[PDB]
Amino acid sequence: PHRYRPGTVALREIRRYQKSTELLIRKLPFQRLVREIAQDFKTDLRFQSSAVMALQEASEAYLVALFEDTNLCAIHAKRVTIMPKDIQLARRIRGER
Amino acid sequence: PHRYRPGTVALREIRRYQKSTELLIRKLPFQRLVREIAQDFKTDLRFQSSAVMALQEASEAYLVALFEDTNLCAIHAKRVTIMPKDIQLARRIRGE
Amino acid sequence: LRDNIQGITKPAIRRLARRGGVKRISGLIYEETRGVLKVFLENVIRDAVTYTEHAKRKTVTAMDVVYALKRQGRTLYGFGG
Amino acid sequence: VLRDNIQGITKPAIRRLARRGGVKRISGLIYEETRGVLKVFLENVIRDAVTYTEHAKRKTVTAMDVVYALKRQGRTLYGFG
Amino acid sequence: TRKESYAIYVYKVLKQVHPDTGISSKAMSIMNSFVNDVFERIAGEASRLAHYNKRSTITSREIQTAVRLLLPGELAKHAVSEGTKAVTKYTSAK
Amino acid sequence: TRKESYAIYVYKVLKQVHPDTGISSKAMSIMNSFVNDVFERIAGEASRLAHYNKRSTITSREIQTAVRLLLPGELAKHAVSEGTKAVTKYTSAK
Amino acid sequence: RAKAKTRSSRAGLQFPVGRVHRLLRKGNYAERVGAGAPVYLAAVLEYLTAEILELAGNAARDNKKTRIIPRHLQLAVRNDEELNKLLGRVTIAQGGVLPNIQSVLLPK
Amino acid sequence: RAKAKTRSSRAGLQFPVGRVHRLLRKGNYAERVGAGAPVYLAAVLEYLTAEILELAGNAARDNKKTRIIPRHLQLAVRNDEELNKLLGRVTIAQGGVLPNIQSVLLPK
Amino acid sequence: KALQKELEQFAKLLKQKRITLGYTQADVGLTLGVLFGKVFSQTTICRFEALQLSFKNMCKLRPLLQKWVEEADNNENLQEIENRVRGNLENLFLQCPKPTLQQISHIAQQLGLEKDVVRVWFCNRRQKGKRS
DNA sequence: TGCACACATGCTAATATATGCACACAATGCACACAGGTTAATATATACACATACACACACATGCACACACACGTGCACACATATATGCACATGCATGCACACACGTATATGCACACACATGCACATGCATGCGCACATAGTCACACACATGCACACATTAGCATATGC
DNA sequence: GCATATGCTAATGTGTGCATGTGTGTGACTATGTGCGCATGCATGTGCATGTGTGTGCATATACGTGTGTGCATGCATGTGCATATATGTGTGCACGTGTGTGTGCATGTGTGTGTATGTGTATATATTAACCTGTGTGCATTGTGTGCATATATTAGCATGTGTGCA
Repeated sequence: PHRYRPGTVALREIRRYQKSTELLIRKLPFQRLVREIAQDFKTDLRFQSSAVMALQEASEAYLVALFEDTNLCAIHAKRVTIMPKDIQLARRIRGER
Repeated sequence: PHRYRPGTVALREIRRYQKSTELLIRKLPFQRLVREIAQDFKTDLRFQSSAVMALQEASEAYLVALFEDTNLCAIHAKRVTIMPKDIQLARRIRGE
Repeated sequence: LRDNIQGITKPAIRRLARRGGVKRISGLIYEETRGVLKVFLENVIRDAVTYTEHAKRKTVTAMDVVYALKRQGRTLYGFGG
Repeated sequence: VLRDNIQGITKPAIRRLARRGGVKRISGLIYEETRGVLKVFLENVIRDAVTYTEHAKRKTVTAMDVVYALKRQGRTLYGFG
Repeated sequence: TRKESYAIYVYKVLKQVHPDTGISSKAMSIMNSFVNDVFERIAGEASRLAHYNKRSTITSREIQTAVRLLLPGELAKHAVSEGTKAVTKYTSAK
Repeated sequence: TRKESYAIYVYKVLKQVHPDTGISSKAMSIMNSFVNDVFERIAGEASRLAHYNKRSTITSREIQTAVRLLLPGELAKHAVSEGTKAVTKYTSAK
Repeated sequence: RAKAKTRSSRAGLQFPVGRVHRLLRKGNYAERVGAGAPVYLAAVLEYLTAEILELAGNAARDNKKTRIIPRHLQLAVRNDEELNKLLGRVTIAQGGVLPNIQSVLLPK
Repeated sequence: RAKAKTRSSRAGLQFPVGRVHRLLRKGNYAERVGAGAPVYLAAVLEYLTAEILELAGNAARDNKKTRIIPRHLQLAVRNDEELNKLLGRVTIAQGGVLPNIQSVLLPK
Repeated sequence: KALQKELEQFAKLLKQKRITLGYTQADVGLTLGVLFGKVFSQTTICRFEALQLSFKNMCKLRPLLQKWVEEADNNENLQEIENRVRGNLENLFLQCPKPTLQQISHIAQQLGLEKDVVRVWFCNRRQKGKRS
């Protein structure tokens, strides 16, 4: 059976997901996450449908930008796989700590 | 003759300069640099003495904070020596 | 609504990393990413809810999120502000 | 004023700044890179400070002009007014 | 009620630079967001400029200085020309 | 002329927390910058809050919400308690 | 009265001078607003809008599209060095990112 | 009439309530300023001043110093988790840095 | 050319130094082994002093002996301190001149000889039978 | 364990910086009087949450193996520490232009109030560019096969040690 | 009996050929792209209408030009001595290469939870209307605040001691 070598289809996904603009997190689980977090601030909180979409758009943009910075840290360390210390370094330099 | 190992005097200088607060760049050379840069925007500019002092305080604070970020990048690469690519990565992540 | 952070699945985190240009991902990234997103959401939602209280409303609007994001230096376009 | 005053930021001065930043070992190419970074930082601050000075129809750059320029760049400085 | 936006003015500008190109509603919202954002930045900087100089009125001079402070190199130079040209043309016709 | 600063008020606050501790002129300037910076941050946030809600008045409610948005968690809680206590005492006395 | 001429037409602008003047007055920026301040500000806003729309229209034309979508605005802003600086801390909804793969990650 | 007493004494504050009201009115923040707003703002400013000054006075005492200097203000802010967050983008002149050496750089 | 006579003169002087130093040829081989690691047998030293070895071998052992005579003069105390198998293998020939390794292992186990020894002996058997 | 180097410590004079004081004055408070922003109560339309249903694409788990990361070792030249000559920054004064700030008269310009049109937003179709899906060309993967370059091994030549023959 | 000379043959070595391994240059396989055909819903153009920008005087105050005096920034000249630059030696950290285990990617099969549509009841955000309380505005009395000076404290600069760490 045909098998692509490791990293070959990973590069295909990079090209695919950098061409498109759709949200990459499933909408319903993210909506449940937003409501769960807002419970610690209020009870009986309702959300506009566009409010959750705005939160998801900002959340995915923030995470994608973080992964771009995380990737540079991994490459700086002469690696190709991102690790939690790469994320920790990027947030520390960014001041998100 | 007595000779300290490489990095022993460097560690003492780190403790010495992290304890004090004085400006680490000479004042007169920094003032000349400020005036030369400012001449590209206006001719025959004057500076208050505290205006140059404010510039030097911010410039040294900016550079010290950049070196702190640069040092983390060097350590991340399992090094102890900062390199230009360490500065470039820190400024890239900061958004500069 | 209990333990919804696991709704951010491994394939979802991998897709976000692919858009970020990441080629290889360690197995410990997924739990680290969930904690990062959890912290980010708390900061925005806390400010967005604070805007909701001041308006004496019980519904979080898109403008409340937009104002909360703007306050944190994360201006978002396309939702009325 | 003069010309080529970036060399006035000497290697020992750059070393002292690195020591305050906790840097133990410094490569020889750091000093040229540091001078370029400082010049870029000073060009941005001084350009805005002169813009504040020009608007006030003054010929003297004041501490407040530098403070406003630094605040404009997200680098607010205390201790000069 | 009526919700004012810049959509009809953005559409007029779009027909000037691209007469055959349309714009989506989501893209129009982003353009409306961009205009409000830039307006608030310039007006905020101009407001501070009047306060720093102990002035109580915002004039085209304050707007010009705010534009130079907020816009990058070539954008500021061209924006200042458009603002100056419009002001010159405006006062020529009262 | 007369230059206005918070130096005399910062000094009175210092004499309560630390009756036998002085302050240098450079440190007093920093404290003056800190008070002005926090004032501008809170007043700016309160001003935006009134505009968002179609209001023309800055009230203590706008100030209280601005404090919660700008100050970190436990700092905001004590600041809100201090502000509420002062407004209650101010109203009870006048 | 004479025929009512809009200030935008007098200044040769498409953006509303009168609305910008009112927004400045009620925006709590200063107690007075000059006559030329809204004209200058409206012209600057019109110029910046034209810069983005022209670049976004070119991006839409490249992708064989007749309608500008958020993706084209994102491509226009991020591929322009000066626009990218102005909007460096701004997220565009449904804009995506720029295609960029580090050369070290490419196969050799 | 009656003997005039300041609103700061009415609110039990040391920061100038009357001056904060004038700074709010002339600061171009809103058309009107409520009576309670300057009182609330002055109390918050006084509390934040007291928090920093009491921490800075502790740092001065730790250094056998009777006068607070910019170093003591910097030490108080950076050693306090919340105050460091509030002044994260703030540079204190002549404040220095916190003594901090990475353990990897320490001798083996 | 004259390398022949130069070797001969060196060898005569070498014999004189060996006789003067009170070292036997076996002792010379032992000294060469403990000072270089390549211990040589006394037959090689005999064929050297009598000039029997080949020219290439002559030149090859010139330097070691030069070094030994130039070094040992300083201090001496520390420096001092079967036919039936043949017949069976011949019987194994005359029927299969070049056996396989599979048979070689059996032959080695049968006569108790090492595999390498039997292989080299087989090769030299072939060699001397192909001489004629 | 002992030596040499660096930072610290109780110690005394010296000074410049902070502290306290007295005075004018400008801003705060006090007292009205007005008015409009805000509140509150009501009604109304909105759109959010809740449930229900379906189909299906994605998520989850597994098995497999590839290659990446991490440890290890090597060597080298780069950078640290040091010494020495020296350039020059720091401090200190002295003089002078000169720009900045105050003060003031005052016209220009902006807010104010009001009538009134018209430009803008909501609502209404409407048609058209985008999305959806089928087939087909097409760039790319890689895997597979072939060709080339390179070690043991062995074809024959050299080499060197054994058993026994001589000899001192 | 030990130490030399012989005959003789294991053993290697020169030289080499095959055989094996690695690298490079393409059939099958897969996936992205490109038209082609078609329905959808979403953008666009067309009218009501109403709220807002405009035209118009009108009064008012901010800003501006003029002049003023003073701080102050610039330039110069002098002096010590601290820091800088240069060169020398060398330790050690960086980078390179090697190898190995295992973690991660790829692919497969399965089911389940997401996405879409549907509908409904309910909470609620919104808008209208009346009124009233709060903030502004104005003027006057005046007390607190900042300026300018005395005053004396803490801070800073030396000099012997007192550890305290590094380093061989």
